[PDB]
Amino acid sequence: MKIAIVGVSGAVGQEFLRVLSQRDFPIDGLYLFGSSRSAGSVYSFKGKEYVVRELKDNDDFKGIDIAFCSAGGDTSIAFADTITRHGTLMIDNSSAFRMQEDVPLVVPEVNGDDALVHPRNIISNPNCTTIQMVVALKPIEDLSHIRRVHVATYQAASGAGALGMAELVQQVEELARGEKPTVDKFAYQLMYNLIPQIDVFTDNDYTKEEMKMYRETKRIMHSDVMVSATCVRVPVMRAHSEAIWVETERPIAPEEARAAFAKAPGVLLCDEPSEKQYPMPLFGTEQDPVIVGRIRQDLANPNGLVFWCVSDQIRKGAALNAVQIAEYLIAKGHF
Amino acid sequence: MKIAIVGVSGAVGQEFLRVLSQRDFPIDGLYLFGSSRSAGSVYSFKGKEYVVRELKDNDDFKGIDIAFCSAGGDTSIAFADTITRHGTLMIDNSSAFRMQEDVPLVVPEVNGDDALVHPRNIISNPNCTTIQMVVALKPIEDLSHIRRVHVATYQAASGAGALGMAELVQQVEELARGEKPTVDKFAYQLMYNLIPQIDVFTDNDYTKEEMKMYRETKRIMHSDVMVSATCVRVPVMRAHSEAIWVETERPIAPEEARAAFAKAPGVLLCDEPSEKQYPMPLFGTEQDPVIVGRIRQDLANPNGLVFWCVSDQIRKGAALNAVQIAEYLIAKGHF
Ligand SMILES: Nc1ncnc2c1ncn2[C@@H]1O[C@H](COP(=O)(O)O)[C@@H](O)[C@H]1OP(=O)(O)O
Ligand SMILES: Nc1ncnc2c1ncn2[C@@H]1O[C@H](COP(=O)(O)O)[C@@H](O)[C@H]1OP(=O)(O)O
Repeated sequence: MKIAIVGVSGAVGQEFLRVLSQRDFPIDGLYLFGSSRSAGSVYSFKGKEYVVRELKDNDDFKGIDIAFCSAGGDTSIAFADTITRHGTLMIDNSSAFRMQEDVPLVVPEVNGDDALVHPRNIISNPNCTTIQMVVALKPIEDLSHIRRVHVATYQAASGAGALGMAELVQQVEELARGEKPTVDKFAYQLMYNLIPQIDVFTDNDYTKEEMKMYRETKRIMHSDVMVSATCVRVPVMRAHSEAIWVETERPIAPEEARAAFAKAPGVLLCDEPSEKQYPMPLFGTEQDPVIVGRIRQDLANPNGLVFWCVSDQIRKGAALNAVQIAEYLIAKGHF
Repeated sequence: MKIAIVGVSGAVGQEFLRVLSQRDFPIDGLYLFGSSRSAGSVYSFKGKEYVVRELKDNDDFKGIDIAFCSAGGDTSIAFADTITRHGTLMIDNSSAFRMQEDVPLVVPEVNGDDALVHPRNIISNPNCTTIQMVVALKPIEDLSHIRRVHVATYQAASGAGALGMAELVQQVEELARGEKPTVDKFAYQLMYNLIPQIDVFTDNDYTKEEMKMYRETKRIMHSDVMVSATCVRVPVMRAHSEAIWVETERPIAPEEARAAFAKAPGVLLCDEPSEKQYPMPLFGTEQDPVIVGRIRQDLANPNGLVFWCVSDQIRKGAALNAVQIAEYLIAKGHF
């Protein structure tokens, strides 16, 4: 396979290089692309060094089998025709195509078969917090149809890219040094704070991030489920956490949910109250699973189940999910 | 009015001194009590110095009108008869008496009249996170009965006392200097993390903090309301935040809720999405109101309302509520 990474400079682009090597993805040639800013930069991959080329509207994607894109929705909209011009499959981490009926929105553990039909030769990687949630919801859905979800998120600085991570760490330095915290990538100081706004507001006063959890979940799960989210930025480095209440059509006891989670692909059950075993972002960082715990009956609804889950936003919330889409297609002989 | 503070050395006892001064509570005599550890300690109040006495099983409370107590559950059990022996009204910030049906459990904005009837001469100050929630719930309850609540909390380090706040701050420094973080007053590192456990677990796998939000809310609101909480410790100094979903018997639209919050005692409405105005713990610190915003319709339930609120745990969550109970009684002629 000949593989492209479009947008290699940033956090997700760098994770693509790590994941593709950790998972021994079958590569016979690698092509790195960026803006004029990263053109000419050098990266090493599996012993060879590669030079980034500026993404231009040309024929650079002739002969490339898959392009993993982590360059922003503006780039993906502007250059989709270029990337797919010679039959390359574009697996896009951006939000650009997530609502297009002719472009599949795929989490392999949930709806991997949707990946097999791509009229535009584009497949969309879903929103990070949505991937996390539906990996956990799928084994529950298979026990009883999920009608409603309430979710409060606790989203890491990494959701705002590397610059968001850098702002947080510097604020830590300025606070231990009695200095002035610097505020720019976030709307307010993040250290010692919580910002209940992620992305811009929409006309129903939910944010775009909250509406993604509503709209993307329906597509992925092929479901009429209704998700109402409150998305909050928190002073955590790069794993996202979610407090989830699910309402199903019949009651699911914690023991049944536990059994389902323990067998569910992509899930790690971590739920031992008496040993203080529960998912935490500090320990879910740089791990593959969606980590699930604090499972209990919903005191407010006999048909409700409550739990808590954590996932690494750069891995399963982005690069890992995209690589798993490609792996799923390979296993189906798509190439 | 002769006033006692029982447990003056700690964060809550110090806040009693601050609030009582700030609000010009009418005081003719001040009597400070602690363990043998703080006996002999000197505190300044309104330009005079007071010397702490060890709390003993004696007649020290003869002549004292109200005793504000924050000395631990066991201390309140051990010494309630001493404190009330001569008719003193004991307003207790501990958990000890919160479930005793002959001890009122009071948030003045909600059920202030319950404070008028105290056959054991004890009134219990509720749990911090519960006070915050019911101040916001009451204006909604008055429009339509609340059947169910889902609440995710984002609880500050000060919930574990001054030493909890101390650990968070020191960790900030250690992480700044690249040292191993001191982990002691929390179960895991709190900086850059979230700990989805507040207080010990109970038999149904909710923690005692989550079960306080379940049980105390029923008592305060005289209601069959069922509250299901996930309580999470976060690296914030001393204000608590809550993401709340409320289900009522009829639909309450966001603008109806906003109008109710705008006139609700103890509430500050802070909700302008187009101006990025919403409650945040960094800005709710050392303030009196329960700050409410992010009000919107529940996409998962036509009879649901969603919002976000913030309050200072030492002020409205503890000492301010207790002083306000005393103020309520005084306004009703109780003394
Ligand atoms: N016009 C463009 N063409 C290709 N890649 C782009 C373009 N604009 C931005 N990118 C890339 O998108 C990524 C965005 O980073 P993040 O998503 O972490 O915020 C970077 O790798 C950036 O590369 P570059 O360094 O060349 O600007
Ligand atoms: N046996 C006791 N009698 C009176 N006050 C007590 C007793 N044990 C603890 N306290 C007080 O409980 C308060 C609250 O504890 P904290 O806020 O530190 O969690 C402290 O002021 C402490 O006072 P002391 O300093 O004398 O020990």
